[PDB]
Parts: sequence; C-alpha cells; structure tokens
Amino acid sequence: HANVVVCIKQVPDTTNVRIDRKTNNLVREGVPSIINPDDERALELASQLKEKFGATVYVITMGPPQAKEALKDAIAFGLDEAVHLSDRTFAGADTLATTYTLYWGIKKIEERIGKIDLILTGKQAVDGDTGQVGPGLATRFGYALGAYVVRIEEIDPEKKEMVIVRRLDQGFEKIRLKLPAVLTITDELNKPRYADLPNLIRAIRYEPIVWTHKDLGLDPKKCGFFGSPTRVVSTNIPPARKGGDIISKNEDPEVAAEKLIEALKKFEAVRLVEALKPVLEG
Amino acid sequence: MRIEDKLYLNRYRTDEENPHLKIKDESICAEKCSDRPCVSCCPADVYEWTESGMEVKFEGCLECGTCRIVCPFGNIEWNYPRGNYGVLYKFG
Amino acid sequence: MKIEFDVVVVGAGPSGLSCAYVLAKNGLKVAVVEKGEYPGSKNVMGGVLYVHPLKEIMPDFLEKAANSKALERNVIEQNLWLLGNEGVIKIGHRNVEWKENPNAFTVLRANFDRWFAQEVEKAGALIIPKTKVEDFLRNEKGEIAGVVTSRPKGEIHSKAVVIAEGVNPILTMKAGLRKEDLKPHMVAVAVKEVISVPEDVVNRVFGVEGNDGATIELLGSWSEGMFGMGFLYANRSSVSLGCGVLLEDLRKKKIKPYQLLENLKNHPVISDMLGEYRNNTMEYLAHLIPEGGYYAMPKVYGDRVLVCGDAAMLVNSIHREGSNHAITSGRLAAETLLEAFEKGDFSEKILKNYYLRLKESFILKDLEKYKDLMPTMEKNHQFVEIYPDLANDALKRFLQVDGTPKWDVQKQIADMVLSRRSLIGISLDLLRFWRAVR
Amino acid sequence: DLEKYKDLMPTMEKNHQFVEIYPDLANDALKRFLQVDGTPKWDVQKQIADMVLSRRSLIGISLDLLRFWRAVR
Ligand SMILES: Cc1cc2nc3c(=O)[nH]c(=O)nc-3n(C[C@H](O)[C@H](O)[C@H](O)COP(=O)(O)OP(=O)(O)OC[C@H]3O[C@@H](n4cnc5c(N)ncnc54)[C@H](O)[C@@H]3O)c2cc1C
Ligand SMILES: Cc1cc2nc3c(=O)[nH]c(=O)nc-3n(C[C@H](O)[C@H](O)[C@H](O)COP(=O)(O)OP(=O)(O)OC[C@H]3O[C@@H](n4cnc5c(N)ncnc54)[C@H](O)[C@@H]3O)c2cc1C
Ligand SMILES: CC(C)=CCC/C(C)=C\CC/C(C)=C/CC/C(C)=C/CC/C(C)=C/CC/C(C)=C/CC/C(C)=C\CC1=C(C)C(=O)c2ccccc2C1=O
Ligand code: SF4
Ligand code: SF4
Repeated sequence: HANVVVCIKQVPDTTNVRIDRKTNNLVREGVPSIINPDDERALELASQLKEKFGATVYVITMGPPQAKEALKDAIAFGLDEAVHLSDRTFAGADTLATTYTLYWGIKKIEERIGKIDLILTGKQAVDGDTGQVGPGLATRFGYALGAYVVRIEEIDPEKKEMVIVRRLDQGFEKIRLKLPAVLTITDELNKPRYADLPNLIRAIRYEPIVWTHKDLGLDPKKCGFFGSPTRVVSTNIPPARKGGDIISKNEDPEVAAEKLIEALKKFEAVRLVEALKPVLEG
Repeated sequence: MRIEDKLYLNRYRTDEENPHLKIKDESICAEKCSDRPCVSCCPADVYEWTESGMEVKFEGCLECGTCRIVCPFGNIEWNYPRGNYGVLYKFG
Repeated sequence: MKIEFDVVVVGAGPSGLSCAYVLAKNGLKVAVVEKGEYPGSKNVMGGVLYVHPLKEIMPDFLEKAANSKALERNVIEQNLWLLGNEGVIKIGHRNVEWKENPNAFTVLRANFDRWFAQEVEKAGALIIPKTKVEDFLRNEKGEIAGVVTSRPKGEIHSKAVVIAEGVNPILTMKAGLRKEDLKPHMVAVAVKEVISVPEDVVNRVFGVEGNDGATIELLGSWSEGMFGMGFLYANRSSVSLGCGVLLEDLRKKKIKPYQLLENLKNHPVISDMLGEYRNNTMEYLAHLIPEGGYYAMPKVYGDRVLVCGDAAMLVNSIHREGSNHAITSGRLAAETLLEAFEKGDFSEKILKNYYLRLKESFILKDLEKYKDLMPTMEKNHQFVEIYPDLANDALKRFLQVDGTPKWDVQKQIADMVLSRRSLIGISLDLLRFWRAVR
Repeated sequence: DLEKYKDLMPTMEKNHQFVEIYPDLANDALKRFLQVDGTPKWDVQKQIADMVLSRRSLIGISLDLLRFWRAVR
C-alpha cells in the first residue's frame, strides 16, 4: 500500500469575495471559507487512489483554528486521517515558512505510517495565488515534482513510478515520475465526487490531529513572520479598468471590421498575441 | 441586468449539470398562459419568456418557491437544489 | 452498513434545531439533516427572535448567546411607521426593562442557526448539513421508517422523522400530509435586503446605543395598495430592510417583488434616514411566509412522523411570530416523541398528542384568532392604500401653522378624511377589521 | 384659537386622569401587546382589557373620550 498526503488549504470563497468600489476594499466578511478548488481535485484523486490501491491517505493543513472544518470536509471524500498544524507560531507564514512547517508536518506523519509515496497539492490557492508550496515541497523531501497535472495514466504501485500529463505553455507532456513524488493538481484532472453519507457522517464526528510547534520539533521562529523572508507591506485593490469607446457602430456592416484592426494596433498588448505579428511587424 | 447586480451579492454554489427548475410542458407557457406569473413574480428574474421558449436562469434561484406556487397550471417541476448547492445565505 | 438513529429531524431551522435540542438533552440519538452548507444557509428572517420560546428550550440561553454573534442588538423599541407621500407617522414603544430582561433580539439567521447548531451539537445531536432529503424509506407496513437523501449511500434509519423543513412543503407531501400544494393565498413573498450601515448610523437613525435595537414596521403606499408589511431592523453593524406581500396580491399586480423593496428604499423618509447607506446592500434574500394558517395547515402528525414550524404553517405573520411558533413547535414535537420512546409506540395513537399540545399551547390559538385576517385585508385594499396617506396629511395639517384658526384645521381634516372615503366607509372599516382581530 | 380651547384647562382640572393613569396604562397595555411569553393572544387581548378596566371603569373610559371632546370642540 502507498502513503498519500494531501496538503489542502482553507481558502475564502472567492466567487463571492468581490470588489466594493465605494469602500475600495474586498468585502470578504461573512464569506465562508472552503477547500481550495484546486485541492478538491487533489482530494478526489486521493480517494480514487484509495479505492483502487488501498493507499492510506492523510490530509494536512497549516492554518488558523477555523481551518479544522476544511480538514473535516476532506474526510468526507473517504480519507483516513486529517492533521492540523494549528499554532499562531505559524501565523503570517509565507511559502518558505509554510513549506518548512509542512515538511516537518509530513515528517511527523512519516513517523506514523511510513515514507510518503505521493504528496498531492493543488495548482494554486486563490488567496495569494502563488502556487509555490507544491514546488517548494518537492525540494524539501527531494521528490520528483510533477506540477500542473491534467491526467493520470499508469500509477504503477509495483514499480513505484507513475505517468502524469503535465500542462506547460508549449503543450502537455507525459512524464514518467518516480515515486516518491509531489504532484500538483489542476482543475482539469477530474470532477470531485458527491460524497456519500457514511463518509460525510464520519466527517462530522471526526477530530483532526492538532499539532503545535512543540509537537513537530521545528525552530520556533523559522515558521511565522520571522521565518518569512518576504513581507506583505501593503494590499490594495486594482483600478476600475478603463472606459472604452464604440470604435464602429450599427451602420457600418463591415467597415467596422477594419476599424477594429485600426484600433487594435494602438494597444501595446497585440505584440503578445503570437499570431498578429504579420499585421504589426509586417 | 438590474437584479443580477444584486444577485451578485449573494453566495452560490451552482449545480449547472442539475437544473432544479424544469418546466414540465413548454406549450402551456405559450398558449395556455396569459400573463406569465412566473416571470412577473420571480424575485431573482430567473424566468424570461422569449419567443424561443422560456429561458430559465436557474443559477440565480433564491429557492423561495414562488414560481411553483404562482404558476396556475402546475407545469414547473420545482425542486430544491442538492445539498451544499444553490443559495448559501451569509448572515441570512 | 445501516445508519441507525432514533429521530431524524429534517431541517435545521428554528423548529428543526429546537426539536433536536430537547431530544439530544434527553439522551436520544437524534440526527438533523440540513440541505444547506451550514444551518442557517437557506434560512431567511428579518430578525426579531423572541427569547421566551428559547428560554424554554435552553434556560441559560442569554448567557450562551451573549459572547457569540448569534443574537444582535436587543430589541428595546418596537415602532410602527405609516409612510405617506412625504411624511411618516411613527408609533413606537420603547421599554427600558427590555434592556435587562430582554423580550426579543434582532438576528441574522445564518449567524443564529449556525450558533444554534453548535449548541445542538454540544447537546449530543449529529447535525448533517449539505444533505437534502428526497423521500422517506418505508417498511412493509407502509409507514415512514427513515430518510433517503440525495447522497449516494444515503439512507438514514430512524424510529421517527420530524419534517421541520419550513415552507415549500415538498417533503410534507411525500409523507401523505398536505394533500395539495400551497395555493398562492396561503403564502406571502417576502423580499429582504441586508444593508451594511456602519454601527453608528444604526445608533443614530434608530435612536439607540450599544447593542440595543429597534424594529420598524413599515406600512404605506410603497406596496402599491396591497397589504405589505415591510420591516427595517437594527443589526449590529447592519440594517436588514425587507418587505413581504401576499402572493395573490402580487400575482394580480405583476410588479416584480423586489420593486416593493425599491419603493421602500426610495421612500423620502427611508432615504432620509439611510442617506447614501442604502446602496451598500450586502445581501439580497427572498422567501415565503405561511399565511393561510388554520385553514391551510396539514395533518401535523402521522405514523412515525411529526411536522413542525412553517411546514405545519404555524406563523403569526401579523405579529411577526413565526420563529416564536417554530421553536415552540419543536419543543412540543420533541416532548411528544419523548413520550413515544418510553412507550415504544410511534403511530397516530401516541403521536396525536403533538396535535393536542399544539392547540393547548399558544400556537393554534394564535392561528384561530387571525384565521380570517388576510381574506379580510384582501376585501378592502384601503388600510394601506388611502389610510396611511390620509393619516399623514391629517397630522401634517394638524401641525402646520399657517394662520388658520384651528377650527378651519379641525374641519380641513374632516374635509380630508371625508373626501377620500365616506364616513360610512370609515366607521365601517374600524369594526370590519375588528372581526379580523377578534 | 382662544375661543376653541376656552374651557380646556378647567376640563383638565376636573379629571386628573389623562396624565395620572392614562399614560401609565397605555404603556403597560402596549408592553403586554408586544411581550412574547407564550400567552395565546386572546389572553393578551383580555389581559389588556383586565388592565384598562381595573384602573378605571368602562363608564370612565368612554366618558373621558368625549368629556375631553368638549375641551377640543
Ligand atoms: C495578499 C497576499 C499576498 C501574498 N503573497 C505571497 C507571496 O508573494 N509569496 C509568498 O510566499 N507568500 C505570499 N503570501 C502568503 C502565502 O499565501 C502563505 O505563505 C501560504 O503558506 C502559501 O499559500 P499560497 O497562496 O502561496 O498557496 P499555494 O502555495 O499556491 O497553494 C498550493 C497548494 O499548496 C497547499 N497549501 C497551500 N497553503 C497550505 C497550507 N497553509 N497548509 C497546507 N497546505 C497548503 C495546497 O494543496 C494548495 O492547493 C501572501 C498572502 C497574502 C494575503
Ligand atoms: C422576511 C421574513 C421575515 C421574518 N421575520 C420574522 C420575525 O421577525 N419574527 C418571527 O418570529 N418570524 C419571522 N419570520 C418567520 C420565520 O422565518 C419562520 O416562520 C420560521 O423561522 C421558520 O422555521 P423553520 O424551522 O420552519 O425553518 P425554515 O428556515 O423555514 O426551514 C428549516 C430548514 O429546513 C431545511 N430544509 C428544507 N427542505 C429540506 C429538505 N428537503 N431536506 C433537508 N433540509 C431541508 C432548510 O434548509 C431550512 O434551513 C420571517 C420570515 C420571513 C420570510
Ligand atoms: C392616552 C392613550 C389612549 C394614547 C393612545 C396611544 C395608542 C396609539 C397606543 C396605546 C393605547 C392602547 C391602550 C390601545 C390598546 C390596543 C393596542 C395594543 C392596539 C395595537 C395596534 C397598534 C396601535 C400598536 C402600536 C404600534 C407599535 C407598538 C406596533 C409594533 C410593531 C409590530 C410588533 C406589531 C404589528 C401589528 C400591526 C402593524 C397592526 O396593524 C395590528 C393591527 C391589529 C392587531 C395587531 C396588529 C399588529 O400586531
Ligand atoms: S406559469 Fe406555468 S404556464 Fe404560465 S408561464 Fe410560468 S410555467 Fe408556463
Ligand atoms: S424559486 Fe424563488 S427564485 Fe428560484 S425561481 Fe422560483 S421564484 Fe424565482
């Protein structure tokens, strides 16, 4: 059997976290926090890996004390255990500080079940969409980083090596990853299941294993605002786009078509199209 | 346009593959119905009677239940959305 | 594996959680099935929740909810406002013994029912959110023996099922009760906005301070001649402004029930109170209020099945006591099932005691009283069409000083009241409503 | 305006009820009307009647509405 660990993050529901122009702020109060939607695909893949190969899946979150409800929503997928890294020693952490906590969080999981055969993260969180925790976690363990996974082909549990289909910008590519690996799952991998009641009822009366900074044995100031190299100095909402102008009208039946290409070339961004160079460069 | 400014304030988990508002018979809405009370009494502008049929924008449904009741002919297959779907009222 | 429970309470509103609180405090394996993400996620209420039906449920309710964000701005003043074309007749009543012995709190039901779920969870009940009940699993006797859900392996087994699912009696009709659907005269479309008003304009426009609240009840011609009782409640850092009108009146007027809330925001008085704090709407809600009552309620009991709250159409909407009736109906159903569990019988011989407790208490006596209330209001269309706008122009003429010698304002008021309605219509309408108030 | 409220304060002097029982009774009645304590709304419609017809009889209430009517003309 394999050992899967799914690092999930409790993220505010950013479909509802919207911009209020009159206060010039994010009105995110009252909006409940959910799983990161890139991580619901990671949890559904882990539940698929549990019913196909019997892999003991853990789920770990370094977050606030209100993030134990995200860890209970991960047990609704059918997972074995949830692990909470809850301490305000970990508050205000950046990616290097999160990964240092998550490396020592998964290292204590390794003292329970064995060496972790697969680490599933999401492609991005939505609050602070950096996406560097997954890449960062493959470097602490020295594992194979398969990022931006769109498909899973052969997950050979005997050869301890699986074939993913990583998305890049020039195109997808099949990659023979060598387990132990750290995957990083996109939205396009699968669609997460509607959870059954015996797992959802078990998810309600479940208490995730809470580990403080004394429980892990890490450095006390390598995890919070002190183990954070970067510092967020100011957060500010963007502007109100930019008022446009009806280039053409309802009269011009087509003469509006070249008036579009007339006014395209006044913009800087048409250099970036990679297919409008024969009308810009010439 | 006007009320979808205010429906943007609400929180939804939309179930797009499972429309919970189905119309049982589109022909009752064309000739049998005179005033279309599903359109004029829907607090979320879900129903819009085009000449292409009835456009049921079920994604903005506030799950009140008016449409099922105000419809005189009973041809609204009205369900609640599934669990964890539909409106999710924060400070309701 | 079978998911076995004692009682399954469908719905986690006021009647669902109050029924589950008494069963879980008395040691019953009671499960609550709620179709929302959290309890309170599908619940709409303007907010005035009365503390006496909850002090029967939880005798230490005001100590537990003081530290939390369940309750919101203790109601010490209850106003009734008669909106005119430009004026308002405020008829308030502020009481200062409600500051230390509270009568009611304003609530936001996603904040209240999420806290109320946490007390029901601490009582020992398993609250199962994100789960919609579709039908009932039945034994071969043909009675309700549990609950089937929208979940894949979802089949909860229970000795009794409490249908506390509110208005839209979809699940009540599956149990054999509610032989027909709701007609559009048993319900009222209630459209509500929660507006963010920043905690000190709430103190200024309501005349209060420091977690003391005021409730406005708005009557006038914003409701286009239909009997709509709007409201305007003081939350902590917010104002919940809404309006509710009957579906029979709304169907034959064809005017998109958020327009009544736009007529209520754009009144000259409400736009004066909240000047430019009207358009920072935080949320837009819509629900139904059961208003048929005694003539339209189902059989509230059956074989292993009870019905509470708005599902039994227990709402006194003219006094705005629906959560008052719901939290009590959960207490009466849970005390009925606690009689049913020591005897082991759950048929209509023992579960008829719930219908006996429902009329030995205030719930059905308030429904018999205002039984022919909205059919009385439907056959006038005067008490919200001329009567507020005439009482505003009369009291404006009474207070206007323009050199008119006070007999020619006592007769200009008589020339005001006996011009829009005859005296055979005024003296008739005071006691024609007297039959509605009993 | 002086002829209208001519016999106004001699009317108010011969009652001592409109500021002695009448405000404190209209406050306890409207408090009982808004108090929710599980009382079935007929037993608050009669407790108000047991409030108003205890501090002054009904022959005093219906008299005083039009005895002041002579003061307001
Ligand atoms: C406005 C703002 C800007 C920020 N900018 C930066 C920045 O530029 N650089 C930076 O390093 N930090 C930044 N942070 C903080 C940063 O988010 C935290 O360090 C956090 O640990 C990383 O989350 P992320 O947004 O980078 O998510 P990602 O790293 O993109 O998330 C990828 C996946 O990693 C896993 N994961 C993420 N967070 C956790 C967690 N706490 N516990 C367990 N698993 C987790 C999940 O599987 C998730 O799907 C910012 C925070 C804010 C509020
Ligand atoms: C605008 C407005 C203002 C109001 N103001 C007041 C007021 O000031 N005072 C007052 O006393 N009353 C007021 N009420 C009335 C009050 O909201 C209700 O009468 C009462 O609270 C309903 O209680 P309930 O237990 O039926 O819960 P409901 O909220 O009606 O519903 C119970 C729960 O059942 C769940 N449910 C429904 N169907 C299913 C299903 N198939 N499976 C699973 N779960 C299901 C729903 O998610 C819901 O949360 C107001 C109502 C409205 C609309
Ligand atoms: C000297 C004295 C006589 C001055 C008169 C002042 C007078 C206006 C009030 C006190 C007089 C007392 C003795 C009258 C006895 C009966 C009373 C209680 C009748 C109630 C009707 C009105 C006037 C109540 C006052 C306004 C305000 C406090 C209401 C709160 C808002 C909500 C909670 C109530 C809703 C509500 C409304 C809006 C009704 O129109 C209605 C009509 C008939 C029955 C019930 C109701 C009702 O419950
Ligand atoms: S009401 Fe019934 S009939 Fe009239 S339109 Fe809506 S659906 Fe068609
Ligand atoms: S439920 Fe309420 S909102 Fe959804 S459609 Fe029927 S009426 Fe419009």
